[PDB]
Amino acid sequence: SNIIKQLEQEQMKQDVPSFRPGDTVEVKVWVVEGSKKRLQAFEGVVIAIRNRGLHSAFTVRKISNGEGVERVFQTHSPVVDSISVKRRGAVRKAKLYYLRERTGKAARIKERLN
Amino acid sequence: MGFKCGIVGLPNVGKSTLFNALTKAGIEAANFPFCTIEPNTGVVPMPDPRLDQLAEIVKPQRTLPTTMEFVDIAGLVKGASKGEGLGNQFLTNIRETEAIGHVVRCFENDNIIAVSGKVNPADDIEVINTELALADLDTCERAIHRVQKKAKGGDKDAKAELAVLEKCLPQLENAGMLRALDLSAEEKAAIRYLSFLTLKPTMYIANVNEDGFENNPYLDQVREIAAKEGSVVVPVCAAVEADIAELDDEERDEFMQELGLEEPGLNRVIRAGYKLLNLQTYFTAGVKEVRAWTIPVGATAPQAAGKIHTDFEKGFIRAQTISFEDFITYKGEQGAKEAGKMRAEGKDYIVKDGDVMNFLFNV
Amino acid sequence: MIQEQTMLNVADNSGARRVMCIKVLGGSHRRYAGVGDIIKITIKEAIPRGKVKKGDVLKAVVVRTKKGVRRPDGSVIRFDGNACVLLNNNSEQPIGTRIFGPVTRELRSEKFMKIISLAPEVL
RNA sequence: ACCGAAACUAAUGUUAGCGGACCGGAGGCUAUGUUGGGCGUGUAGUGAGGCGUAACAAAUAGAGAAUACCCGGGUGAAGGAACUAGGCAAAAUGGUGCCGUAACUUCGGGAGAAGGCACGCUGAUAUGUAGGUGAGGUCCCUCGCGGAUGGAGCUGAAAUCAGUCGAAGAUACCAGCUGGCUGCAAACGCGGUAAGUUCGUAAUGAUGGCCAGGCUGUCUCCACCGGUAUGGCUGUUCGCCAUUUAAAGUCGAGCUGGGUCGGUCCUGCUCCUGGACGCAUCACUGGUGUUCGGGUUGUCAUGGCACUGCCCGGUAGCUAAAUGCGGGUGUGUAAGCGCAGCGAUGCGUUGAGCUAACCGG
Ligand SMILES: [Mg+2]
Ligand SMILES: [Mg+2]
Ligand SMILES: [Mg+2]
Ligand SMILES: [Mg+2]
Ligand SMILES: [Mg+2]
Ligand SMILES: [Mg+2]
Ligand SMILES: [Mg+2]
Ligand SMILES: [Mg+2]
Ligand SMILES: [Mg+2]
Ligand SMILES: [Mg+2]
Ligand SMILES: [Mg+2]
Ligand SMILES: [Mg+2]
Ligand SMILES: [Mg+2]
Ligand SMILES: [Mg+2]
Ligand SMILES: [Mg+2]
Ligand SMILES: [Mg+2]
Ligand SMILES: [Mg+2]
Ligand SMILES: [Mg+2]
Ligand SMILES: [Mg+2]
Ligand SMILES: [Mg+2]
Ligand SMILES: [Mg+2]
Ligand SMILES: [Mg+2]
Ligand SMILES: [Mg+2]
Ligand SMILES: [Mg+2]
Ligand SMILES: [Mg+2]
Ligand SMILES: [Mg+2]
Ligand SMILES: [Mg+2]
Ligand SMILES: [Mg+2]
Ligand SMILES: [Mg+2]
Ligand SMILES: [Mg+2]
Repeated sequence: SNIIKQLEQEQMKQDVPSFRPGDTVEVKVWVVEGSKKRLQAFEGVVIAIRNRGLHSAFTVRKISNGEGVERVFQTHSPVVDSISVKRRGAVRKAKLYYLRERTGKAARIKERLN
Repeated sequence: MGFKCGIVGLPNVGKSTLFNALTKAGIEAANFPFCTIEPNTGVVPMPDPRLDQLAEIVKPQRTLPTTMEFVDIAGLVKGASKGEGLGNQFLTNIRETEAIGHVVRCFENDNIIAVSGKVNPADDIEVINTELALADLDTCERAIHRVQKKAKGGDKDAKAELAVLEKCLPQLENAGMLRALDLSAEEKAAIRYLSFLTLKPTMYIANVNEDGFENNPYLDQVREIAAKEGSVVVPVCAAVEADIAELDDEERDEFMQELGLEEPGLNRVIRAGYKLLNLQTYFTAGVKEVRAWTIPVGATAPQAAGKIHTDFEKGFIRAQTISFEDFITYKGEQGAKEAGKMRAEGKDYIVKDGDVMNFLFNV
Repeated sequence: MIQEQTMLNVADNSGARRVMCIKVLGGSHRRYAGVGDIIKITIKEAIPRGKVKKGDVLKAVVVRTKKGVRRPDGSVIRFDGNACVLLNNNSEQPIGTRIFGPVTRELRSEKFMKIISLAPEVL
């Protein structure tokens, strides 16, 4: 609907960078402790992107402290301070869920050199 | 060989004065056999109440305390871990040691100026750990390159090695420490020979003001990180340790009584390095000399005796090993024999710390 | 989203290697336990010389779940496996002295600030 | 003897499994296929066949007469047997080669024990190799349906190295679950669990009991196409036990069929916000999504078929575990052309092409 489109559009972030599944990205999020508020960095491979305007989300998977962690960020939420693509990956799927079965060597993603 | 903990850290943090006063704690090698002092090889002795408490009864002619060994890891630039000559030298100097002591400046001083200008233990710690982590990343990547082709050959041992290495790799890629992983004992066994740098235990040598031993935000952050990584800490003051190095016995006693210190923090660094590596010391009683002998924890009586002399190992038959409590409370060897608290220890029993022992061999 | 019979890995050095949830505490017919919930566990695997034995019954706090936790903005954080930190059955304090792997901010209550302080990374 | 084509279980009222063993198995020869272009004689071995009156293979892929092509199913978050009398059913395993294989043993076995690795395609070795077949020509000859040589041509593994594509190479269909303890029966010889009502003998068993790994919609709890426990044991009600809780107060023309070895049916907690339940919803997180896109195996003619063939994603809708009380989306760079490469293939055009139920007209 035009009404909901306008309501969502006036909320969408304007500076969302272009990234693709397989890209390694670093997502700077806001952590609020007590009253202070600081940046926490979540760097990992983008394994899934949901594109729905204001409801766009993307999944970032990392291996933190020997344990696989997937975080699903809401692209336009204020808690996500920034997104920076640290490496462009060359994959062919839109959703890289198969990396959930991969370990180390088999988990390398070729660098999209272009 | 000595059980060695390399002292690493960023420049302008107070490490220089620290290991200078540590070397000043070292004894002149003119009386100790086989003790050769390289300028950075710091062999330091044990202030041990137990040995003098033994000597109060056994009354030996001389005393031979055991000593530990230290490496000053000097010369450092950012980005050294990319294979630069100084970076390779730093990494090699760390590699040959057995533990890491990381020094952290925890005292505000505008006359001691750093490259950051801002006093922050967290980011300095992170910088040096990232350096070692990139070094271990290079080593580990070489390791999987070597081992994956073998494990594809059906070698189960190389398979397990591969599993441990693959679990280690993303930590190093994430610039993370292998000591932050839950690695079982056999995984440690599998990757012991690769000598992973981040894997060795570390002691956080926190250089602080004399009055700043508590209520210190820098100490707070150092304690927080050491708790997270399961590493131990030791707060020291460069000025206080330097003075202790610069003072003789009675004036040193006066200075330590002035500051309210029950015993100096150099002793704390000694104990931290000693107990960090899971090693202990026993005592041999004699009229000539009562000597404290350093072994790894769990080394047998034959193995400890071979550490003395190989005939004491190969020919070993039995030892009369006495617990230190029963040795002291009965006032010496003869009281021990009168109480029957001896142990006719064979070859399989594991040596306990501080046990008064007599060694019997046959060669 | 842990229930009875769920097998969790252990996120501390207490010696337990795998535990099993035998009860979800804190409510009649309560189905599940998410991160920050106390469960009653038995120990299915332990290292031979650990602080706890195979077959002991004690408590645990779930710190990582595959199902994950939601954040107020709608984010979700999911882990590859379910993990718990063993707790003294009475004091409900951690039995280990180190924590392995990341945890989440839902533990940051006065109950579990020890775990937060020992955790390698709080998400 | 073993595996496997040509009445043990469950569901329905045959189907899927099981035991023994759109259909299209409904040496020499030949049928026949693939690719290329009666009489006479009396042969290999009385006697096929041949000859007279092209080669090869040999009784699409595949070992094959299997298989595929010429309520009944699919998927499922987290968990993973908590279901239940009982893992019933389902899920799972599943091929070949190589390595490796325990107790015990009647020395055969156990055993395919278990467990591990590799697998596609392309190129090279080698313009098709080893091997098989074998023309011409040459020579011999008791001279023929002969012998030797010779290798043309045809067929042709298997392996190594290198490259290369996918998420996945035994890609589909097809195709062992495995292990431990024990009763009985073949001949033969003489503690475990948090909690547990459950004469020997290798092999064998649709045999009884128990345990474990894997696996799972069996279940929590199903989805899509006023309140008033959970479990272990047992047929149990009960009971004990484990652990919770505020509390565990004092019906088979609905199902099952275990009993009668086998046997027709509202409030907690914290400090000085939760549990359970109910309603609504789909914005978020997800499931489904046989109507969208893609990958891929076999085959037949990009499409059909193979469970949607197998899969990977996924729109709307529905939904709970979720949360209140022209464009967009999805897939993922179409086709064609061009370039590189010997080729598989890669790259450019190109985030292309296509895009359901959506949104705006
Ligand atoms: Mg037979
Ligand atoms: Mg019958
Ligand atoms: Mg019926
Ligand atoms: Mg049948
Ligand atoms: Mg049979
Ligand atoms: Mg058969
Ligand atoms: Mg023919
Ligand atoms: Mg057929
Ligand atoms: Mg199914
Ligand atoms: Mg499921
Ligand atoms: Mg699942
Ligand atoms: Mg499981
Ligand atoms: Mg049961
Ligand atoms: Mg039940
Ligand atoms: Mg069955
Ligand atoms: Mg099945
Ligand atoms: Mg019986
Ligand atoms: Mg029989
Ligand atoms: Mg059971
Ligand atoms: Mg009993
Ligand atoms: Mg039910
Ligand atoms: Mg009955
Ligand atoms: Mg009926
Ligand atoms: Mg919607
Ligand atoms: Mg989805
Ligand atoms: Mg689907
Ligand atoms: Mg057809
Ligand atoms: Mg069809
Ligand atoms: Mg057909
Ligand atoms: Mg296409």
